Amino acid sequence: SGEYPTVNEIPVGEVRLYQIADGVWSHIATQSFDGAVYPSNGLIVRDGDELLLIDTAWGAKNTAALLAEIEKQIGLPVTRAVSTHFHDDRVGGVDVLRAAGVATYASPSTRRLAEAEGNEIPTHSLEGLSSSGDAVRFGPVELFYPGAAHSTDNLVVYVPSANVLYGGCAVHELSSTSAGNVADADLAEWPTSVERIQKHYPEAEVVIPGHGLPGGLDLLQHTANVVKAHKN
Ligand SMILES: C[C@@H](c1cccc2c(-c3ccc(CS(C)(=O)=O)c(F)c3)c(C(=O)O)[nH]c12)N1C[C@H](CCCN)OC1=O
Ligand SMILES: [Zn+2]
Ligand SMILES: [Zn+2]
Repeated sequence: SGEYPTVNEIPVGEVRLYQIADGVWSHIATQSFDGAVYPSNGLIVRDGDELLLIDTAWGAKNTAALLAEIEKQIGLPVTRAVSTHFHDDRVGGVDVLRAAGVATYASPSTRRLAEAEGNEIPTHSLEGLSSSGDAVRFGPVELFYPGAAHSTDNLVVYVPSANVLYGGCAVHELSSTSAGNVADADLAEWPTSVERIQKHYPEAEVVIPGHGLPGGLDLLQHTANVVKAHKN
């Protein structure tokens, strides 16, 4: 009923949307992984009379439920999707999207890592993002490659009309006590990558992590802090 929906509040298989700003929503779903349940976020950005999707809802059935929830709550077609790194919480559901008419995109680095890992593979490659600090426009957002952090391929997304910074899994929520799933992370480079984000998007008003609650710019410094302590 209005607060940001939380892990214990969403059954696995249901999706909820949360209005972030005019024409910007997050999507929230839950999934089981190695015997524990986790929430995860994505983004929806209005693109005239179409929608741009950032990240799947972590699985095929969750992503089908996402499309149904978008049609119920918004009623505009999802035409393009971008996955911000290669893990299942970002690409799991790409096959569902591709069968629902959605053109799926990711960097070549993400596509290679997804293919090598056995994860679902976005169709189209996003060039122009291979060097840290690179930025490209994609509909109503800017895509930014900050450098290696949670993964070597992680992208962040900025919505300039609303000053919304979607950090994806390179950014953690304020309540976090460690750096999440660090399997593919570069803990040494992560603070430098976060510093690049801070320098590039100083006017961000909302910061959305890959998992958990949105907040303000403090999420970036908090992320650096929990990562530095995890490495140590
Ligand atoms: C699918 C993904 C994956 C699965 C399960 C959990 C997560 C978490 C995660 C964990 C804890 C917290 C709370 S907290 C900040 O307080 O610790 C959190 F917010 C997020 C993340 C993430 O941190 O983004 N991602 C996960 N996977 C799988 C892949 C490894 C595959 C190797 N066989 O790597 C990866 O990330
Ligand atoms: Zn990940
Ligand atoms: Zn993640």
